[PDB]
Amino acid sequence: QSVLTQPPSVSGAPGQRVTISCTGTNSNIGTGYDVHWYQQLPGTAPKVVLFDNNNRPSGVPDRFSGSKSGTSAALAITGLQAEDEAVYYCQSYDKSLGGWVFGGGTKLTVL
Amino acid sequence: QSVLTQPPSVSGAPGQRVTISCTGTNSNIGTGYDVHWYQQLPGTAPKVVLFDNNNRPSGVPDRFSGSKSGTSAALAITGLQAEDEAVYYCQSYDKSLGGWVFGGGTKLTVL
Amino acid sequence: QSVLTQPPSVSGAPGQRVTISCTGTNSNIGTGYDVHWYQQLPGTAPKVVLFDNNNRPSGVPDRFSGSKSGTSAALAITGLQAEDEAVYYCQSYDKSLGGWVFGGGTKLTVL
Amino acid sequence: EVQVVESGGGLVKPGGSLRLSCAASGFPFSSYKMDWVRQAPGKGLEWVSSISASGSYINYADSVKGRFTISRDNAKNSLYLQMKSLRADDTAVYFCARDGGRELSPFEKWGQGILVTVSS
Amino acid sequence: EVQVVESGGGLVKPGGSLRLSCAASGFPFSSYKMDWVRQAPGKGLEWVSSISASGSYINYADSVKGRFTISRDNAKNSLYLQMKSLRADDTAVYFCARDGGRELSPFEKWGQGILVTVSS
Amino acid sequence: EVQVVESGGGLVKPGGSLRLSCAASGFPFSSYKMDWVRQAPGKGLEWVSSISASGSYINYADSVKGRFTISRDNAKNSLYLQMKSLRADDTAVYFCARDGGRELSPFEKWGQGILVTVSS
Amino acid sequence: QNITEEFYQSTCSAVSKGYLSALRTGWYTSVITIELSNIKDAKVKLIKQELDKYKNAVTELQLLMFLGFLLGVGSAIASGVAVCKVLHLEGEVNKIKSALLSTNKAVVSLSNGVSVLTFKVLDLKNYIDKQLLPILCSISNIETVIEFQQKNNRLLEITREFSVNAGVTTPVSTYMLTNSELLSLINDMPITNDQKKLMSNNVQIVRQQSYSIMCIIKEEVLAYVVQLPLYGVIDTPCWKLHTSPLCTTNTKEGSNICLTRTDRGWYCDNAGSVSFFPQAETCKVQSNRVFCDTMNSLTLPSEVNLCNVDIFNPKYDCKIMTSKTDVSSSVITSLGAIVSCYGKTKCTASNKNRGIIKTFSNGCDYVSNKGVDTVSVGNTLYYVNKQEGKSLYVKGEPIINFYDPLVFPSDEFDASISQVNEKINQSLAFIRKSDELL
Amino acid sequence: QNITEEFYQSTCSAVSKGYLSALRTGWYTSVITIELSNIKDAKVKLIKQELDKYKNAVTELQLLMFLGFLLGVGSAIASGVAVCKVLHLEGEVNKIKSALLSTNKAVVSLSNGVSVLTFKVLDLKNYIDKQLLPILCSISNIETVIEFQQKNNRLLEITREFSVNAGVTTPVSTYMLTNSELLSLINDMPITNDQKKLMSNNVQIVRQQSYSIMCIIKEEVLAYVVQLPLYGVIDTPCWKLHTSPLCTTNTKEGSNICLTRTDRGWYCDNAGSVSFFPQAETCKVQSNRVFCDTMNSLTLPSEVNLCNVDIFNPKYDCKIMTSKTDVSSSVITSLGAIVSCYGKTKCTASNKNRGIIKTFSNGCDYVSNKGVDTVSVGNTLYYVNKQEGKSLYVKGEPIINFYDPLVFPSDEFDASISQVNEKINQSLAFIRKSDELL
Amino acid sequence: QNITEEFYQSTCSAVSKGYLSALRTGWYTSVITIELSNIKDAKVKLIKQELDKYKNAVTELQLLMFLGFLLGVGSAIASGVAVCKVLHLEGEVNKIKSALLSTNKAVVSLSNGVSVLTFKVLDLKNYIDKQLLPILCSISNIETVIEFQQKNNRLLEITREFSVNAGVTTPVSTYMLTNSELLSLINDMPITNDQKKLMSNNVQIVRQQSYSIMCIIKEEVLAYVVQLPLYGVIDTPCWKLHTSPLCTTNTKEGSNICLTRTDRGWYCDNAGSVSFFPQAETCKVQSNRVFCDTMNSLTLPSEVNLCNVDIFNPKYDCKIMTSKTDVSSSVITSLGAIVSCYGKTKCTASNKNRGIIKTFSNGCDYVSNKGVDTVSVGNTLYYVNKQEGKSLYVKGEPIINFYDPLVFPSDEFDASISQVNEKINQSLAFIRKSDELL
Ligand SMILES: *[C@@H]1O[C@H](CO)[C@@H](O)[C@H](O)[C@H]1NC(C)=O
Ligand SMILES: *[C@@H]1O[C@H](CO)[C@@H](O)[C@H](O)[C@H]1NC(C)=O
Repeated sequence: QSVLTQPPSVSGAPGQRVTISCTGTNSNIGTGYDVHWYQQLPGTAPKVVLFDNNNRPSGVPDRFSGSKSGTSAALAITGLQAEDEAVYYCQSYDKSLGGWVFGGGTKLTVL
Repeated sequence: QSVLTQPPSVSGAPGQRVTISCTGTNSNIGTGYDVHWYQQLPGTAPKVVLFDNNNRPSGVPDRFSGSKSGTSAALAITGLQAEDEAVYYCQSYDKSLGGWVFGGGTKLTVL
Repeated sequence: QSVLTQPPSVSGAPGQRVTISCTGTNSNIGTGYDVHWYQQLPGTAPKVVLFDNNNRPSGVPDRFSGSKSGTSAALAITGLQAEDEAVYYCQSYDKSLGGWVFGGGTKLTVL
Repeated sequence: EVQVVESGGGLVKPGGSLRLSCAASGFPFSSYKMDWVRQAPGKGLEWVSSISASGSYINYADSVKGRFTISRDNAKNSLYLQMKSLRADDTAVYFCARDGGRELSPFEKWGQGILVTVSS
Repeated sequence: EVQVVESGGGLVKPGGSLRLSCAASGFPFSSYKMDWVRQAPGKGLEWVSSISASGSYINYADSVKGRFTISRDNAKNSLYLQMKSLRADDTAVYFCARDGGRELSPFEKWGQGILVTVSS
Repeated sequence: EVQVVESGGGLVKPGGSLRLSCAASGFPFSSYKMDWVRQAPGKGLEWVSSISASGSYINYADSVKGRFTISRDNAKNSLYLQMKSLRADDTAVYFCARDGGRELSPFEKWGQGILVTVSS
Repeated sequence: QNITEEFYQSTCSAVSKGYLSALRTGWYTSVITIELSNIKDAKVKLIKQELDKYKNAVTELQLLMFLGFLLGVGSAIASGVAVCKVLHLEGEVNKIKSALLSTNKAVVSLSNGVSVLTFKVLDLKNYIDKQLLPILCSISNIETVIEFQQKNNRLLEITREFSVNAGVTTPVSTYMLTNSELLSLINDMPITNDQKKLMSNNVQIVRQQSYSIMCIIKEEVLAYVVQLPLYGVIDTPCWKLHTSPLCTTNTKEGSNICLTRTDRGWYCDNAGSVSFFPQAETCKVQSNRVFCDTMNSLTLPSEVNLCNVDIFNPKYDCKIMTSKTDVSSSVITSLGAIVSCYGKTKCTASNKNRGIIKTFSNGCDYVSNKGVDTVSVGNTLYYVNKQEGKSLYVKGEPIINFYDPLVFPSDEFDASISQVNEKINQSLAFIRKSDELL
Repeated sequence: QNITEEFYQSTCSAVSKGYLSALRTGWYTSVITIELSNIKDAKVKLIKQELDKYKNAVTELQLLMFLGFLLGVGSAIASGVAVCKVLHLEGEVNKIKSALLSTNKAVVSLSNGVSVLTFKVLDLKNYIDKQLLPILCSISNIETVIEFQQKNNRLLEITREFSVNAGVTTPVSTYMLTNSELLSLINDMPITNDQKKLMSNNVQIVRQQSYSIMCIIKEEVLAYVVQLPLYGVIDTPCWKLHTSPLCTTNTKEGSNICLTRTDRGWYCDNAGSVSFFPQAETCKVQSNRVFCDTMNSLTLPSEVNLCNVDIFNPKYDCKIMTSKTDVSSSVITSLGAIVSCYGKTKCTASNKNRGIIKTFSNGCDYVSNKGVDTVSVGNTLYYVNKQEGKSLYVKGEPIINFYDPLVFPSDEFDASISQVNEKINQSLAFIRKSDELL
Repeated sequence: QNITEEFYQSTCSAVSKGYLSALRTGWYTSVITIELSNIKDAKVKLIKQELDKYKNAVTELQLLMFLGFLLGVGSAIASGVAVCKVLHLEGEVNKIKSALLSTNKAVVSLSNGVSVLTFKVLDLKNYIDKQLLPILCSISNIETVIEFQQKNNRLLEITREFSVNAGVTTPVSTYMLTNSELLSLINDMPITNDQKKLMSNNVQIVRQQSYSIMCIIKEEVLAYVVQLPLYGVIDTPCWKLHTSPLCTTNTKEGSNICLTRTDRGWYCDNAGSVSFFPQAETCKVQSNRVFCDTMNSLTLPSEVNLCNVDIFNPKYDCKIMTSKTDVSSSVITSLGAIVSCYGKTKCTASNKNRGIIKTFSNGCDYVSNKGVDTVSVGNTLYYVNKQEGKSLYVKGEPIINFYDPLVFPSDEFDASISQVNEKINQSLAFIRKSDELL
């Protein structure tokens, strides 16, 4: 299945650590492909906040950590801030689809 | 046959392009050997005027052209001059004779 | 046999050439091992006077020559002197013993 | 500063055709593989197509295969999509995206996106 | 300038034990193989044991095998023998010897030798 | 500056023998293959024999094989022929010829030629 | 793509463009497994001989267990050797055995978290235990002797390759991995489809850039690691630089100065920079595709290409070497030949049907391969490449003519344009300073 | 033993210690003999085809019969070729046949007094004479055809190997010498017990350092000489030097000076001296043991090690090279990586489970392999060796900072500390004398 | 012919003379053809396995389809690759098939006008179509299985060689061309009889200098091109120059200057000039004949030999390198050994039966191989060549003693006698001009 499974919504109080899960299959993560993470605001294009399951692009605060294990991946945001309110997408390469599979997206709400 | 066949004689008016043919056998040109051309005056030693079927030695005017095709070779002399009258010899290597066979000699007459 | 055989004693007049034989077996010299020679005084440690059957250590006079042929080796001392009066040992590596075999020792007496 | 922009998308009828154009300005266009990503209103991202740096390798999603044809012109630093036989399911905001110059890198340069509407 | 000096030998009962020590001073100790050679009074030289430059390779004569234990400590430039369960045949003068630094070279450096006496 | 000159040819009865000599002056003799070419009165050129630069390889035409023996002496820059059992067909002008220094090159240095006459 | 060539007369250098990259940037390690068996009339004697050969192979395998100086030093099989150490941990071989029990191909996650592809290419346990144990001792058919010889041959051939290579072989031969096995391995690798098409169409290059590392024999399993190239930067423009010495042409021997561009080699576009490959063994060209190993590479700014258009540009300092040895030679480029003719050397260009077409004068010149088959420089004959393409001659005054021979530094092996000018600074200063004092 | 590594920040160099020596200092030549025969239905057709293959093989064999520039030149197979000439003397072949009549292994004394081990590995004379001549033409069993194929195959494989190597092959394959034969040869060689264990446990290294020289076919015996390595210097300490360029880090592109230690390679203690091996092919490392050929070595005083602890010591003059090319690269050491990062190049260190864990600044730095799997320098990714060991970082101010850039000689390929310092003396004096004169 | 050697004490160099030339100056391309078939009980299962192996090989092949820096750059297989593109034209393959329909060897003229030898070495079409097609489902005898294996073996071995070499192999093995096929190929080439004798007697050298280039599979015929060497310059004198460093012998460690002649290598007379081969791989010596490839060569005037008899002659400028590194080494020549001993290094010469027979003093000395078997320099032992020949020691005072150490340039890799002299007269002028000015 060329599908990545993501929680529809995650919420957290400011200053707390939230986690967003990304469950894959044998075609994308079970094959051995890495997971990249994107942050998108409602009116703008997605912006990458994590790649290779744990690597941070330039200009991204150290609050984003990320990790992969087995057939699932997770994105962690310590010290939640109001600027983090967005929709987060995980994506991987899928061998059956022959391209990039994106996750469903997780809207992160800062309470 | 370790033989190169040449016309007994050839004639031409000054300024006319004469051609001297040299037809060989499977042991000469059908094997892959090149043809050299020699110009000899009645009392002197032969002098090479062409080699590798088209290459001109130093000091030989561009009037001598030469070419090889199939199992025969030809020597051409454009702009015939009185100094060009001589006996012309073609030579080739033979695998059968184990050495060089010369043509029968073609006397060139300038009218 | 892991044995090197030496004459029990050798006597020679001063100025003469004396020879000490060292016959080996197929386990040491018949295998291809070289012979070293030691000179030993009654109260001191052995001192090498020949190695690789003919090579002289530094500080040893050219009177010591040595040679190896077949399954036996010999040590020769031209111009016998009073300082040469010692016990001489031949040494070889032995494959069956897995180590160094020494000769029985030859007492050289200067008559 | 990279300025990746799109143009040529509007309102088409079902079964119609459109040609999207994406022009890049501030990087060596010939050394990067370019992609198209679309986002339907209210849903997530979907990869559409890719073309390698010199056009040798072209890939399509099964949803658009046989109807979309990606192309590029390295002289003009331009990307094209050339949509044909569009359906109502094709309504989305289309992004042209550039990766990091290596095979499995994430998209790090995006256009602003242009909306394509298919309706009767 | 080489000075190899032995110590630790005396009188022991049959079946007793002793430990011999030989300390080197004037050469790169860790680059040389060390040997023990013994000479019974009135007899010839007998090779006892050998240990390679770094201790990887250890050899014994059959007369002492399973009963003598050669060892070395390259930090202290020292060689040890550690005889156990000695018999009357073990009475000899023991020399620690250094070879020429290659495999089949002769002994070039000798100690003065120490007596070991095994009598009832 | 090349001066190859022959000598030693005259009139000999059938069954006799001669020795031709060709001497070279203005080139590195030892790096060139040398040849003998003869031409009977009123006829064409016939290759006779060849010898490699150092004399390792020697070739004869079938008409002269077993009766002619080419040789060279690189010290004196000389070529010799040494024909034996001369017949009436053997009368010709004999040229010593030098090639271009490679295997299948044409002759570019010729001697003036010397007559050999075999008659009764 | 389509190959073009540009020759620069000012710097005696040629650039051939139109090539496409396949740059090896990483490694993928796979585990190849052979399942072994533990065994405690003329046809029986033939089987006994073949069985001893099988046992000896198991025992033998058990007993086993210009600018190139600027490059760094890498460890080519570090990634493969690292996986070999992981396989030595307790239970690792059992996990691979259990994963390959019902299948010949599986993805196994190791203890360190790495998932590797596992392949069982040969099953000698099954044949020996089932088709050879019940019969053995009266053999009734010669077929079993031949069939056993066919099965055991691959094991003996693999052992032969490992024993003469100290357990590490490159290229990976078809005994280590058949074409069918390699293509199956590529199709299941965690790579994109572009990488899969590139590898599947160029398996002979993939073999030449891969390693086979003998790993372990444990619990009736033979395992070796095949380290396969990862081509992470592909289909990007590449170009090759050819350089030849450029000298002055004074008749007097020993009075001439020379310079050569030392930056000859392969250049590939890579993100926003250029990968430079000075050495010639490090890059394999398969049609238009250039397979270059990034290990033997230098990372340079894109401004390095400015030396081809302007050797004297201020943005980049072009690498040169200087000398006084004006010898004649030729460099065969992709679509032609650069001829450097100096002294009394005779230089010509010919084709097979017409003979000498061009006679070179003293200096550095160029001919295309359109009408030329051979180039002769002195005593050496060169055949030119007959690849199709377009050549461009860019006329320009040779830059060796801009230098005063009295102050020219002509003993520089690893200089540059700026460094040579820096020495010209100083030498001219000494005569200038001394003149004022005098 | 236990491998440790020490990185020196002052000279941008690393030393890995703990290795043990196996230095090839000599050669042993052995003679290997095959006896041949004087020979000359569908099953008979197969035998005749195999027999023709045997005769052709006999006929084919008869028809056959930084500082590396400082090294000397040797003749590797001079000892083996010399034995081959001895075997050509009259009665030498017969002596070897007579010694091997009733045994397959013997020690034979040659005319010149040399004793060599002689081994008969194949006996095709008896099989052809006894099992194949009487039946010669009706064959009643296919077994003799297959059994003939197996016996003659080794001869054909040996002939094929000698034909593509001009009679000299290296490494020595298992067709020339099987594992059982080689172990048998080692056990009978006139070497110590320590040498026997070292060769027996590393036969694959022995094979890579030995030669097989086709010698003679005469009187129905085929003989070739295998030249085996003699490891005379064993178990001494060895260490490896890794060096990387050390440059200044000014932001201006061409304003930086560089120096690199050029004495990289292997060093082993040897009888009060040090054996230096500048090249990398000349030394094979099998676990902890280093197999270095003394032919490609220099003999240096033990004070050469002083350059590692103090490059400015007066006892030894350390070899260096200087330049102005500040390019980025990495050197992978035994237990870590040296990273030289200059200009705008991005240099990082990472591990697989955590990502980038270190970002390198400009200069040359070092990272251990404990928490690092990969190192990236620009567009190049390096895998580090995962060998166990202890690494030590020795802090120190880089010595490139002690040099005045105005008078620095930056074009020396084979300089040393003193040569650079003496050149600094002259330029400084030249401005000093002129200033005093002014 | 017969070998003499001359050692010069003035320049620490030796020259070995008496060798004969076989210089590869051209290429001959020949087309090798295998006819294939379009093919669509335990004995049948064995035949099916061999048939799959045959079909897999066809599919695999279809899927496939000192002074060395002064040399030029050639394309070694340009001529053979050019013939391969010609074979891809319409009707070319059919022309070769029709020429080989009734004979296994013919001369075919291609469309471009070139005539090539064509050879059919294997005919798998006839065997499969005539001996395996009528049967295939009952096989009565095992003979066909073994006979099929023997015929198909050469195809599988050729496929293996091409698949691990990317379609280009060198040396040419006996699977691509047997000794019988190669000798027949030589006999029909358009070469002289002298060339034929040289090639026929040295076929192993011919194999090492030839290429096998996979060309095409089309219309049931497999074709590959064998590019054979053409030895155009033969039997001319050749000589080999051996050089070793020449240093002063002052007791202080770093107070010595050195020079080495860098023009070492092979020299052969070629027309009125000399072919120089600086490298050691380019030239193969088979007995007395030297096989040198002209691609890796320089064309020099005959005056280059003046350096051997007078290094200071004005006609030719002899190439030297200068340094300050006085290390000890040895160079093994054809008939002796050059020993350069400096510092505290112990240098000796010895023979097996007598031991040390010469102890070298500091400097460059020579020893002949007549009474010497081995040479020891420091920690390395050299075996000398035991070839028969006369050696001559030419006494002379080393030219390093003519140089004033204060003004000696000792950092030159690519200098010459004249270049060093210009630097000597310049620094002498600087100190002299200031001396009079002050
Ligand atoms: C390359 O250049 C040729 C011009 O001969 C042109 O026809 C072709 O379209 C170009 N591109 C490719 C991929 O061949
Ligand atoms: C300068 O060097 C040349 C050779 O390069 C030499 O002939 C000349 O004599 C030197 N000048 C002086 C003044 O010695």
